[PDB]
Amino acid sequence: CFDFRAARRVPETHAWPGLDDHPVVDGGGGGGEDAVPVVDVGAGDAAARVARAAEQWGAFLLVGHGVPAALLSRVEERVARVFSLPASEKMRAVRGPGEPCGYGSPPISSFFSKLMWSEGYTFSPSSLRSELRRLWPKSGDDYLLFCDVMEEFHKEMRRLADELLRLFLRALGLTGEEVAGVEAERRIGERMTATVHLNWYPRCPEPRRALGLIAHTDSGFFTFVLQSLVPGLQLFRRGPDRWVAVPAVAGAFVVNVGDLFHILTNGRFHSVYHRAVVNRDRDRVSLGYFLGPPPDAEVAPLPEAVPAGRSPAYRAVTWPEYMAVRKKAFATGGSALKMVSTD
Ligand SMILES: C=C1C[C@]23C[C@H]1CC[C@H]2[C@@]12CCC[C@@](C)(C(=O)O1)[C@H]2[C@@H]3C(=O)O
Ligand SMILES: O=C(O)CCC(=O)C(=O)O
Repeated sequence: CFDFRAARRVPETHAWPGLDDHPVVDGGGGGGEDAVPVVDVGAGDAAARVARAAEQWGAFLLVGHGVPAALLSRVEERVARVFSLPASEKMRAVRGPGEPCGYGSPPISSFFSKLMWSEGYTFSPSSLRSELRRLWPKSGDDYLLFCDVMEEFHKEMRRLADELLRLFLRALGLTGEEVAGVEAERRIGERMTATVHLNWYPRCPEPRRALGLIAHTDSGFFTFVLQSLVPGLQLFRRGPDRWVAVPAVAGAFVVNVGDLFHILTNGRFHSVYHRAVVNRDRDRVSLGYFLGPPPDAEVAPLPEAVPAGRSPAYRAVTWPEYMAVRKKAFATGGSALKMVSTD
């Protein structure tokens, strides 16, 4: 389709009016009130740092996670490789209307009239080998290397995801022994599912006009973002309204808290609104690794998160139910969280 590589300007179909409505501030370590929080997952005070970041930002940089740097670099190379394929091959794996996986813009794109300056690809790690055969129907080197790197990455990330979930629950102020009780009763970590979305943001000749990824919250529990060392992720903060530019830090993931975790925590942990901007000089690739419940599980505020005497702030919803609420929210200009809230 549209050739991002050849465009010498951004055409009106790809031009967004609002983009500088709010100021952008630096979120590096010298950024003050707006330095993005960093959490070292192996530090003894990780739970406390996760608490503060989840409450005040809904996001944090994550270091010390143990995922080998050599593996992360191979992941980024494979991801770049998918998007350097010819258009004709990519379209062989197109994600058709309403389909969950394949090559194409993510589902938020269909709700907006202007088009994003990026490409995407969604797959589920649990059926990676079969899904990726749509892209490489005769298998071969690129296919086998891609599946090998993504399989190993999924094994490391699913473990990290279980470690982070335990930290998030501790960060509600529960002891390790109480968290074990929650996990034993609800099996949240045992049951959560992972989905991957790959993003390619090509260089853009008029960055003030184009938008890499439409501003949104993630719908699920929480997401790990792995990105090339080119900046572009921005996190919205209020009072006053502003975008915080997340720094590109070697060996960090960014964790974003999503809507269903806002529900799970009775509103305690913020679901972060975020977007990705393009840039003039460098392409960059990112991968989101999205955690959420299985399709049959109801998500409602945890009793341990609801203060004593108080009522739950949100109704119970399954993820498929909540996706329908999101779709309605996108069309009507509303907020899916408000729509399932008890007020
Ligand atoms: C598991 C997921 C999570 C999805 C839906 C599905 C696959 C792709 C994910 C994203 C990725 C990009 C933006 C978002 C808002 C989108 O449009 O697609 C995300 C969405 C969500 O957070 O709900
Ligand atoms: O590309 C980024 O840094 C944003 C990733 C993200 O927001 C997503 O893919 O949902």
